[PDB]
Order: sequence, then C-alpha cells, then structure tokens
Amino acid sequence: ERPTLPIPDLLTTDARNRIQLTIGAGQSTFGGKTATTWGYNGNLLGPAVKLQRGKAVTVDIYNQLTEETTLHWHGLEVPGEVDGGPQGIIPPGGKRSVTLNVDQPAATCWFHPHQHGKTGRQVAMGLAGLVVIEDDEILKLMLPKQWGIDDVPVIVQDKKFSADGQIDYQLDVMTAAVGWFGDTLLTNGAIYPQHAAPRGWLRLRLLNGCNARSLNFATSDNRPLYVIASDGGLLPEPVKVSELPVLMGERFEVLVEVNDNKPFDLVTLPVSQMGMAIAPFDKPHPVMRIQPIAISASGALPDTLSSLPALPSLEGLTVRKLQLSMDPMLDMMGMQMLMEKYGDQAMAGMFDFHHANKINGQAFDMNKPMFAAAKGQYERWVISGVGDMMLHPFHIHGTQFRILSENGKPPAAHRAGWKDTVKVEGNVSEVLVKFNHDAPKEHAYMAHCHLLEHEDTGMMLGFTVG
Ligand SMILES: [Cu+2]
Ligand SMILES: [Cu+2]
Ligand SMILES: [Cu+2]
Ligand SMILES: [Cu+2]
Ligand SMILES: [O-]
Ligand SMILES: [O]
Repeated sequence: ERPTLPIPDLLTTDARNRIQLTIGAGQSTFGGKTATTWGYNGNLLGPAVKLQRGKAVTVDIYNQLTEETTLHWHGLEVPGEVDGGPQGIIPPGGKRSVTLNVDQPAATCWFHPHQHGKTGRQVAMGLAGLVVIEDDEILKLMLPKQWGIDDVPVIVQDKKFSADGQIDYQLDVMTAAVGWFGDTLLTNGAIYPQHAAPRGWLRLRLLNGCNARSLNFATSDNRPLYVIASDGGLLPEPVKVSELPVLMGERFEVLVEVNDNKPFDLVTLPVSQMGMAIAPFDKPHPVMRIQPIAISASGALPDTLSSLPALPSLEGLTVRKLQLSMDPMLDMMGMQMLMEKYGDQAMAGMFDFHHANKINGQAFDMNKPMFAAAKGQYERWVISGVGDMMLHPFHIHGTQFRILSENGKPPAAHRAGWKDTVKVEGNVSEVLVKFNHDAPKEHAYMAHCHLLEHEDTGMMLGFTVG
C-alpha cells in the first residue's frame, strides 16, 4: 500500500503575530531504513508559510543544528537584509528574527538554506519549505483552494543513500561538475505516495527541489496539465501542456482533471541532462498516484487568470553581461568520472575544484559584490553558458523578472510570465529585471546557478541595490 502524500502544515501567524521556525536534526525512514535528516518544524522538509500581499509577518528562526545555516526566501521580493543569503548567518543554537513586508502578487515561493559553500549538503539533508503568497486578485478566482485536499503542494526531490541507510552526500570533483543526484525519488519526503483527490479539478503546486536534477512532469495516461502559475505568480490565462519541464528551484502550479474512480500517476519523463537518465530515470518515473474520491470540491479552471504588464522597452536599459564558466579541467575530469562510472547512458539524449565554477572569470567572493544594480529601474541581464554543455538554471534574488529570450528562443508561453529562474545551457539568455528593494554590501543579493554543487564551488556573484 502506497503511503499517503505528506501535506506540509499551512503556517499562519500566531496570537502574538509571529511565525516560529525551528531548524533541527531528526530521523526519517526511507524504504524501511532510518536516516538522519534535517527539517524546519520537524524531521524533514518544512511547513508552507502563508503570506498576504501588503501585510507584514515577523518570523523567529531558531537554529538548533550544531552548524551555521541561513534561511533564504526563494522568490520573495524583500530587502537584502532579510534575504538570508550566505551573509545571513544564524549561529548554531542561536535565533534570528526577520520581518517580511510582503509586496508582490500571489505565488508559490519556497525557502531553503544558503550557507556559504554548503548549500547543496544542507538541502540534501532535508531543509526546504514552501511559501504561499495570496492577494485579493487570486482569491476572486474559483481555483481549487482546499489545502491538502484539492490544492496540494508537490515537492519533488531525488536523493541517494549508502548501504547503512544514511543520505550519501558528497561535494567532489564529479558532483562539482555534474551535480549531486540519486536513484531514489521523494515526493514531500515520501517514496511514491498516493493522494486522495476530489473528483473535478486538482491543483498541484510543483517544486523541483532537487540539487541538480531537472524534471519533466506529465501524467501517466497523457491527460493534459493546465499551467496557471510560474515562479512569481499567475499567468494571464491557463496554458495547456502535455509535458512540463521544471528546472531546479522552479515552481509551476497546474490544474489536472480528476475522473470518477480510476487512479492515475503524476510522472516525470526522461530528460536530456548529463547523468539524469540513468536507470530508473531512463524511463517515465512515477512521482505520485492520484486516487479519485467523491467529496466536496468546487474549484474550476478559469478562462482568464490575471493581467501581465507589457515588457518594458529595451532602449536605454543598462545591460549586464554574466558569463558563466567551468574550469576546463573540472569539465573534463567531471565528465570522465561520470562516463567511467555509468557509461553511454550518462549522455543519453544529449587543480582545486572548490573554486572551479565562476561568473565573469571569478568564483564567488562573499566580501566583494560584483556590481551595484539600480533600484526601481528595469535592467537587461544577459547570461551565457557558451563554453560548456552543463545545465545552469540561473536564479536572481530579490526579484521576479520577465524572460526576453531563453537559451536561444523566446520563452514558451507558460514561461513568459513572472520568473526567478531562467535556463542557460550551451547558449545565452536575456531577462528584464527590476529590484524594488535595497541590498547593501553587508547583506548583498545573490545571482547564481541553482545547480547547487556549481553554486557551492563558485558559480554565484553578489550584487548590491541602492
Ligand atoms: Cu532566491
Ligand atoms: Cu534558491
Ligand atoms: Cu551551473
Ligand atoms: Cu539563492
Ligand atoms: O537559492
Ligand atoms: O534562491
């Protein structure tokens, strides 16, 4: 019998107007074997923090780990001071408080650690949570909204484990090149769970929370997914797709029809990324089973969802060029180890390594922001991965941007709205980006590749705003 899909608690402010998040180590069970894991308000993963546009929420964060961590609100438009990048250190056994002055549209964002050089490991150990932002607009739509019934978060992650059951994380020459990936897929921390969903429309809030693995969602029987939202919020209208690529750290919300009785699976399809199509990921891989039930639901697929502003005119905009690179020795050694271990299937569908990944010729330097961006002004950022064939989902803190061109082409319709991530893979991308909030040298915004092992080995830059 498949375990039921764990549903993260939807966390709102308490009596005192505060939200409390504890970061700690505990135990989880995978395939009948115990493993040390980390979680927010629990042993693994975390809650969904519920925020409202125009309202302030104070979060008290208690680090009960025996090492330093930070807490970053991925997708949130907040000042550098509360961004929780690598400078936002929470001492082990300590507490830091932040006030989130939420001022962006309804969206599914998320939160996770950003410890300098160790973010890959800290996510792999289990730290990730969700953010549900609501506004006046979205609540007027007749979208499915019964949390954990017909409005369901789906955090999809791979891991690998050693024979003793423990999470087998390493940042080594291979993983610094191609990323940390595993052979076991988790859905809100469970292996191939089932979710009982009302007949009618089911809303899934999908997060690719893998360190390095890209995903491609579809249904087992090829029924369509209706995309209603991306990283930064609602699309102007639903986009019908038969499959949905999702890069590391991206979110999409989809609606899917729930028939009367017969179950079906959400699946992920094999991707063309180095290392990611090794069995059992060489074939469609189940993510979770959806089991129809006959209980109350009234969610609908609306004809129109929202209104996007026009892209800003390109004339006069500051252009910033971000050249991603990997030391040729890392690229070659990394690919060699991958090929030697796994053989040709590692390419199906296609010297210190600790500072071998770079932007504009420089591995991340926490003490030296690369540039000062303007506040309240659209800029055009041009991000290139010409020079290697690794996947680089490029993510910029402090903003939700518009993609102008994604890796050689205009963005697909469902990726043309509000995004915090853009694909860079052997080509060049352009985003139109505005920062509404300040970030000083001491608490700078990060712009980085969200393949975490690249990030941890230097593919990140700091920038100030204001
Ligand atoms: Cu972020
Ligand atoms: Cu992130
Ligand atoms: Cu990268
Ligand atoms: Cu980040
Ligand atoms: O991130
Ligand atoms: O992030």
